[PDB]
Amino acid sequence: ITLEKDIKNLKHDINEKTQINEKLELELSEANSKFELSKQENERLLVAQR
Amino acid sequence: DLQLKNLEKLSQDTKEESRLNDTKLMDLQIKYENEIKPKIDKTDIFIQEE
Repeated sequence: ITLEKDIKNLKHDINEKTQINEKLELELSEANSKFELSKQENERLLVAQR
Repeated sequence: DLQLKNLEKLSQDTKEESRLNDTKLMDLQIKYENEIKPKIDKTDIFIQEE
């Protein structure tokens, strides 16, 4: 029963870390999109200046 | 963190190139307005009065 409780708690930890990893992957995709948008916007501004 | 550092370097290079382009344009317009334009004025005065 103690080992089953440990398995349940470690599965809860697995779920918590999986939520953390999902947030990290969403933030990584968001960072890719933000990098693309920001560098293209800066490219537009700098090119207009050029 | 790689993407965040890329965004940070993007912002740094963006502001650097923006100030560089701005400085280029105002300095060259100043060359036109305070060197080339006075030369226009002097040439016109020399042609008309003399």
